[PDB]
Amino acid sequence: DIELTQTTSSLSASLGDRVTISCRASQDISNYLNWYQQNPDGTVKLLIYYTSNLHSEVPSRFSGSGSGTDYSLTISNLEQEDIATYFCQQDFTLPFTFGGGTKLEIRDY
Amino acid sequence: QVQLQQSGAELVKPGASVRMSCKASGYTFTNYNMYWVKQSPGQGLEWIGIFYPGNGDTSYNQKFKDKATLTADKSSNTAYMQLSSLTSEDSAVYYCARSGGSYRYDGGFDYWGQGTTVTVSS
Amino acid sequence: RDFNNLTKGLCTINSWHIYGKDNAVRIGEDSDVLVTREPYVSCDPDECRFYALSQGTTIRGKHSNGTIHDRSQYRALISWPLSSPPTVYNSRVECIGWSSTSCHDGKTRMSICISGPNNNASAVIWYNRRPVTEINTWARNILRTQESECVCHNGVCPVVFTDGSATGPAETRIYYFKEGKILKWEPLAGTAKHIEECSCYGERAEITCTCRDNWQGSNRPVIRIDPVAMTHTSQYICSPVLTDNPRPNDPTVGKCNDPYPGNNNNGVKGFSYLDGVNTWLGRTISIASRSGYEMLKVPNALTDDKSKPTQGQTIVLNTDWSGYSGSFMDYWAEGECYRACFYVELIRGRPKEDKVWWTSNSIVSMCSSTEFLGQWDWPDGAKIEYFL
Amino acid sequence: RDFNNLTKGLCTINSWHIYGKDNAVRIGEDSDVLVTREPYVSCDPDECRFYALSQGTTIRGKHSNGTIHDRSQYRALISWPLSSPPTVYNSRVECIGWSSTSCHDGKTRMSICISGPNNNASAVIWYNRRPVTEINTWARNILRTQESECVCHNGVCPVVFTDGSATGPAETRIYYFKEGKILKWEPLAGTAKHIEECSCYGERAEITCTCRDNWQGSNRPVIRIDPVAMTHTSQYICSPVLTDNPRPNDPTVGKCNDPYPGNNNNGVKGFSYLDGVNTWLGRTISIASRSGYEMLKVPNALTDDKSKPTQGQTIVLNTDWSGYSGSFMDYWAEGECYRACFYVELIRGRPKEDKVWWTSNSIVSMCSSTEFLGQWDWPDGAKIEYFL
Ligand SMILES: *[C@@H]1O[C@H](CO)[C@@H](O[C@@H]2O[C@H](CO)[C@@H](O[C@@H]3O[C@H](CO)[C@@H](O)[C@H](O[C@H]4O[C@H](CO)[C@@H](O)[C@H](O)[C@@H]4O[C@H]4O[C@H](CO)[C@@H](O)[C@H](O)[C@@H]4O[C@H]4O[C@H](CO)[C@@H](O)[C@H](O)[C@@H]4O)[C@@H]3O)[C@H](O)[C@H]2NC(C)=O)[C@H](O)[C@H]1NC(C)=O
Ligand SMILES: *[C@@H]1O[C@H](CO)[C@@H](O[C@@H]2O[C@H](CO)[C@@H](O[C@@H]3O[C@H](CO)[C@@H](O)[C@H](O[C@H]4O[C@H](CO)[C@@H](O)[C@H](O)[C@@H]4O[C@H]4O[C@H](CO)[C@@H](O)[C@H](O)[C@@H]4O[C@H]4O[C@H](CO)[C@@H](O)[C@H](O)[C@@H]4O)[C@@H]3O)[C@H](O)[C@H]2NC(C)=O)[C@H](O)[C@H]1NC(C)=O
Ligand SMILES: *[C@@H]1O[C@H](CO)[C@@H](O)[C@H](O)[C@H]1NC(C)=O
Ligand SMILES: *[C@@H]1O[C@H](CO)[C@@H](O)[C@H](O)[C@H]1NC(C)=O
Ligand SMILES: *[C@@H]1O[C@H](CO)[C@@H](O)[C@H](O)[C@H]1NC(C)=O
Ligand SMILES: *[C@@H]1O[C@H](CO)[C@@H](O)[C@H](O)[C@H]1NC(C)=O
Ligand SMILES: [Ca+2]
Ligand SMILES: [Ca+2]
Repeated sequence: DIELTQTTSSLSASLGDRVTISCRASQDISNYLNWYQQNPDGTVKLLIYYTSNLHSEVPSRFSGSGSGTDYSLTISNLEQEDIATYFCQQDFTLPFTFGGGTKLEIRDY
Repeated sequence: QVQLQQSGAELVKPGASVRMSCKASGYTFTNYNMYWVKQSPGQGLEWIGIFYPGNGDTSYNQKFKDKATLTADKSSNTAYMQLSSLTSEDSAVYYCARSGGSYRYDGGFDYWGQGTTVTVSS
Repeated sequence: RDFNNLTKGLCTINSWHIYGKDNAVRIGEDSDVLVTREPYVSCDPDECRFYALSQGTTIRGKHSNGTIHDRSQYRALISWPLSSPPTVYNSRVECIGWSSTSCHDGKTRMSICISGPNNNASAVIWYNRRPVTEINTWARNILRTQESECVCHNGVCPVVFTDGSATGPAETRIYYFKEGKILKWEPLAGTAKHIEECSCYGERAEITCTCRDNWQGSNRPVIRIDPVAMTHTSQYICSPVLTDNPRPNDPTVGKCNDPYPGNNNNGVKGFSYLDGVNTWLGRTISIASRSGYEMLKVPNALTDDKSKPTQGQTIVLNTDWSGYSGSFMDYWAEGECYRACFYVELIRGRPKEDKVWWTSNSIVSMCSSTEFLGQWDWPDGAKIEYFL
Repeated sequence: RDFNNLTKGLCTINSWHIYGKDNAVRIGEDSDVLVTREPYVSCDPDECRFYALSQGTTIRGKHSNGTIHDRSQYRALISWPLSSPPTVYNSRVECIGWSSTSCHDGKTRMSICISGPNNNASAVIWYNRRPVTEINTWARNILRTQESECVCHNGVCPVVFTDGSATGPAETRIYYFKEGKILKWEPLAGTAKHIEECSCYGERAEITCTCRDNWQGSNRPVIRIDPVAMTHTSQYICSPVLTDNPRPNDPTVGKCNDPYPGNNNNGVKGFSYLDGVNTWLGRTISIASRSGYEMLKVPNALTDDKSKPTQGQTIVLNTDWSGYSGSFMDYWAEGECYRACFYVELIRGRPKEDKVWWTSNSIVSMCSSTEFLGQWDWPDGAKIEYFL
């Protein structure tokens, strides 16, 4: 099936900045791509769906975009609660497939 | 409010079978697809299959058909997944999520359970 | 009587109204109703009837166990009167086989049934209730045909067959019959990759069939045959509103001469009425299984690769099981135009409902109206628990 | 054949004799008999048949449980030969729906069936066993029709519909068909307040229908239609011999253009033959429930508000269950006048007999004689205990 590739599995950043994580699909998936946030405690949450739609009660600093095979997620101004692993997933065709994830760490020093 | 609560951790020996649950609440159980996912070291997130309590329809990931069996109890609003002939390859964390698109296959997985861990070995 | 000629065009389709429904599985819980599958409807100058492939047992009989299989020496093409169930006592056997097609030419009727093992199958063509021609397998891999009615223009009735693998390339042929005798045949032409189970209708001296790509296409292959010149062509439907099953979710732009990716090597039989803005496609509601059924008005679906729905009508809800669907029209009705019609097979039993050991179906049929009528949903109606 | 014309008047009614009876519930205790309700009778130039609305199950089948409900996608109008029961194997489906009417015009027959949800129902008019016209709900509240036969005069067949509440005012319309095509329609005129389920007959170029007021009238509303000019009027029956059900006890003086008080918002379908002193009304024996059935000669019942019985005949005793009743005549019989006829539905099961979970009925039919024949009572005949 469609394979999703998340370039770079780690993103050391500093609170306040603007990070950008990407996902690339093996084929055209007509915008049928979503984003999830898995906390370090196990909790998983849907952020964006259908390339750029925000799920209810999701901090507006999260935004997504893309088309064809290339898509991205952007977090404007990092907060401490943004420390998690982010995954991309497709639902253009079955079976559903997820990306490798990207661990985001607010670098101490 | 939507809430999906799963069973506890399972410590099992090779060759056993296990059956875990996902208790739904805060929504009309019969109107949404219930998906199952597997998360493991060096493999990542994998979709297992789907069960729609509305009519009992199911579909599996070719990879997991033979390993898993989707079932549910419409009265108690509980969904189950049984994994058989356990091998250490099955040690992982298992989640149940809900179809954001209700009975359709789009809209993403909008609400997830906290996961149940199965640990297989002698 | 003379031979019928396709002199009229289609009527304007503003909505669909019920035509016929048999409630076969409800009634069969306590009656001598035959187990069937792969049904259709077809008219004569004097009456229209229901058709289907029997399984040689009644639903409640012990031999119903194992009826999921599709090919055996215990099947036959039967026809019963419109809206009654397929009964042991009221069905008329048209011929013996596990694949078929049938149609009237104004004078009399032609039926075709295929039987035999997968590598040695053969078709026998009946005209006027008598055997006239026989055809042997040319690719030695399940010779098979439409599973819905053919259409005739001035004695000439084209019919399409396929022989070869499902999951790959096969040899499809178009035969041109007249009084059950072969006038000619030609191999598939045009851009179509694979052709299975065609649903056909005719209007203004032209015949149009919507078929199934199985192997790859989630968007459907279309064939256009000229019964007078005895030629044809093929292409795909451009619209991004996919109509096969299983299939991927609807894209924003489709493909006109290539099948649609995402899903491949499986499908279901269907139909459409391609008439410019007067175009209607039918499809299941689920992308995974044969549940639900809806009609959608998608103007210029054939030639426009960005066409989307403009109006719709739900036939069977997503919770209810459906199956194959196809087309027919009563070419002998009074009027200035032809009224479009179709049927949907409502499958019950295995594989989706495994508490029982059989597989059968009922039929719901509808035709077009120039009015804008309110809708209802038409399910099978049987409670499976009653069969345990 | 030409179109039939109502050239004759009624014959003198001195008594009633049996015409037909099917014993459907007796035979159905051990046979493949369909569960039905809302029956009638109707003739063709060559034969008369029984008609009714099926419930899509046999009496002895598990799906019979819950058949008290009246509207579903599992009903259809069926017709079987005169006096046989409504069998899975011998019934002919006329159309799909939960409300209907039907009639022959000398050349061929017109049938009408209504289906759909309460707020989006629609009627499809079949002429010569083919769909011809469709009509959508105009008041979005259960479109519904006669539930007994229509009548035609030289190709023109009037039919009355109602859409709107039962317990209150609705929009009733009278459509004038010819070859299944609408010539015109007009809203109800005259003094009638509410009109439901009309029972009609014709004589001397005029059609007369006795209907049901439900909402209020315990005395019945009457409509008179002129098929040549395409106009009508309405009024009430003056006689103090009330004929609806439930209803208050008989008063000494009635009301001619106002319904009768006492009871309101419920009723049952019925009929009468209004012909001067040759007038006969039919009614149930109980004022509370649908038990018993009797015919009464009440001279000038239409115009005389103090008219009382002059002769009578009991059809079903007070202990036996009855139901709807209506009129028909064989307009193609040999003779100098038309012989009046009618039928009575004998309901068995829920709600009155709750030891069973179904609801069905049989039919008893009689026609007039110029003789003075002795009477008998005609009940259903089934022993409910046998179904437990
Ligand atoms: C009384 O009577 C009349 C009936 O004749 C009633 O009026 C009708 O009401 C209909 C229902 O509202 C209305 O139909 C709709 O028409 C619109 C356009 O006008 C059309 O878009 C609708 O079809 C879409 O929506 C349905 C779901 O509701 C889908 O099942 C359907 O497939 C269409 O959407 C899908 O495909 C589109 C194109 O790709 C996508 O844009 C869309 O996202 C959606 O995609 C998802 O679902 C697909 C399958 O499940 C899947 O393949 C895909 O991948 C995605 O997952 C619908 O036809 C009639 O037009 C209207 N008729 C008239 C004359 O007005 C009336 O309401 C009744 N009255 C009362 C009082 O009850
Ligand atoms: C052999 O054959 C012939 C059959 O063709 C037999 O001869 C016939 O015998 C009949 C029975 O005796 C006879 O019928 C009667 O005719 C009279 C007038 O001539 C008529 O009054 C009778 O009808 C009233 O009586 C019955 C009860 O017996 C009622 O059910 C009926 O409704 C009539 O009464 C009710 O309404 C009246 C008007 O309002 C009221 O005055 C009266 O009080 C009564 O009201 C109560 O009951 C109503 C319903 O239950 C209720 O609504 C109301 O509120 C009150 O509560 C009856 O028709 C035939 O006329 C006669 N035929 C001939 C040709 O002679 C013969 O006997 C048989 N032979 C043998 C040897 O057995
Ligand atoms: C069809 O056309 C031919 C000439 O093309 C004519 O002989 C035939 O009668 C036509 N069919 C009918 C029903 O008239
Ligand atoms: C149906 O036939 C199969 C194969 O012989 C058998 O396993 C099964 O038990 C049968 N089921 C019933 C209900 O008889
Ligand atoms: C009915 O009357 C018309 C003229 O009013 C006539 O043509 C027709 O033939 C009559 N019906 C019959 C059965 O004769
Ligand atoms: C009939 O169906 C109703 C509703 O499901 C149920 O309560 C009742 O027990 C059934 N009766 C019988 C005799 O099966
Ligand atoms: Ca396919
Ligand atoms: Ca009343």
